[PDB]
Amino acid sequence: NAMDLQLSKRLQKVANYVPKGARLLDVGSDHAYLPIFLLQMGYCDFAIAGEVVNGPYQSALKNVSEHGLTSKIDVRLANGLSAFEEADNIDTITICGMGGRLIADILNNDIDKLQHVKTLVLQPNNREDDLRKWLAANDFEIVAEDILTEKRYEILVVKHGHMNLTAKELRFGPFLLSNNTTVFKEKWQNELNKLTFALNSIPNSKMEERAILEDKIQDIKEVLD
Ligand SMILES: [Zn+2]
Repeated sequence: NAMDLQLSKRLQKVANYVPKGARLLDVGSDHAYLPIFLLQMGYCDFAIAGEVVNGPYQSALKNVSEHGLTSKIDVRLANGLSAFEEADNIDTITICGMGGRLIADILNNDIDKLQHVKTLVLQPNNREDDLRKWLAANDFEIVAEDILTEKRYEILVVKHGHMNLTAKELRFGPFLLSNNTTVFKEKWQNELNKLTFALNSIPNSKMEERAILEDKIQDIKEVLD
């Protein structure tokens, strides 16, 4: 079908983790692409594209309409998780293309609303460790992770569950550590390089800034060794 869309790798790898038949909220949906993909293929039952300001809201609305999916995809202008209600019967939430602190904040601000959500697929752009820390502290459990190239992007798949993570697992990812893929090694090899430039750029007097860097460097050296 000519209106079928092909997702970016990043968004495709998120879509691959959305359960069949899901009723999905995509928070700050990227032009509603991901909900359109999932609905046009019949892989989900229903979706909401949640947008925070008028431009993106209008974009998603137009796209859903053009793709002939207005009956199956709601587009809403609402702050974070306010984009859904009990009556919507959402079981899955995706949040992509934002920093890990921001994702954790959106989740924390509306934590009560997650009570009936079964699965989250989260694609942080950075500060992944801060998102992992928030998940661990709030009775969420990571059940799968992926790292992909396109930049490298991490995807975390989450369900309710009590999880304890080590500092290493928080920083590197319990599943990313275990899978230990080439992409993973390349990401951390690159961080090592940057941190090594950073540490040599800072004066010896700045003991605290240097210590922070030394701590990161050693962690990485351990993982890579
Ligand atoms: Zn607990």
